[PDB]
Amino acid sequence: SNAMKKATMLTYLEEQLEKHLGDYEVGLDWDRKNHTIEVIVRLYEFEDGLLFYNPQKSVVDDEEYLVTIPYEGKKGLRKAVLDGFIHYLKVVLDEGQSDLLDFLSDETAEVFELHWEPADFEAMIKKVAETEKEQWIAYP
Amino acid sequence: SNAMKKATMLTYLEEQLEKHLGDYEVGLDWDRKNHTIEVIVRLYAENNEQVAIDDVEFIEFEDGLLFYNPQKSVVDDEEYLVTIPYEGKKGLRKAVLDGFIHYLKVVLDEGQSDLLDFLSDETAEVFELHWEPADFEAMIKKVAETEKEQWIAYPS
Ligand SMILES: [Zn+2]
Repeated sequence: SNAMKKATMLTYLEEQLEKHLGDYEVGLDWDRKNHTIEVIVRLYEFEDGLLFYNPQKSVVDDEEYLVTIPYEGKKGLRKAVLDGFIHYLKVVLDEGQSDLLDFLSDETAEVFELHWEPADFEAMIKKVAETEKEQWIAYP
Repeated sequence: SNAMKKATMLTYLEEQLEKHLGDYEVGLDWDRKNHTIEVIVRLYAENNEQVAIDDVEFIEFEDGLLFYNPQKSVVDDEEYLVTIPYEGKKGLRKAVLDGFIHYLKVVLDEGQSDLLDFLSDETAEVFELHWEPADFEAMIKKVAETEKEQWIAYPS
């Protein structure tokens, strides 16, 4: 009934993360002091983060995360990218699980990590940016 | 034959560095793989009171300022003094490259001052270099009113 929001990358991610990936312990951390938004994710235990930063104010060590992604401060990011993200993400998680199991039984396996290919991800941004015109989700 | 080329960040920096900061110990590292250009910087000072510092007669302080492609480079912001993003091939507006040069000089001037003060002011706890974005921005603004926008691309 009474549902009305301000459309930020935050709320948008929220919604899209429950409407496309509600099966997972995918969480969100907003470090507003360091203008960053982490997508804490847990697979069942394995935990990695994905980061959104403003290169003009955020401090970051790319290595602590699977991906780092810059947004344009105030403007935020393109919907056609936040989409390509939440989709390519499922790709990486679903593909992540089928290989996470192959780590518990395949004694031939050595280390388990997640694979985020930028190339395939860029392709995802195209895949989605082919349905709607420019839309920009702002940052809080 | 001979060709003529519009400046790129690497050449432009190298050029400006020698032109405006010859008196200082400044180097460049082009990490081609990581799509990154680092400006290395060294201050020296004579140690008299044989003041006891951590880790290590003539002290040396080194630091670095990094240019990176946010779409390409992998970077630990915390390894450098500043971490300046550029726009893939587009590069950076000249005014930014220029504001950088002129602010960097300020930073090293004040740096060398603070260093000498470090070794003689028994009250000084720590010495480092200070990069105030607001002062950087102001430098850029100050140049951006001198001349007309012009971009300086990234090497190929
Ligand atoms: Zn960074």
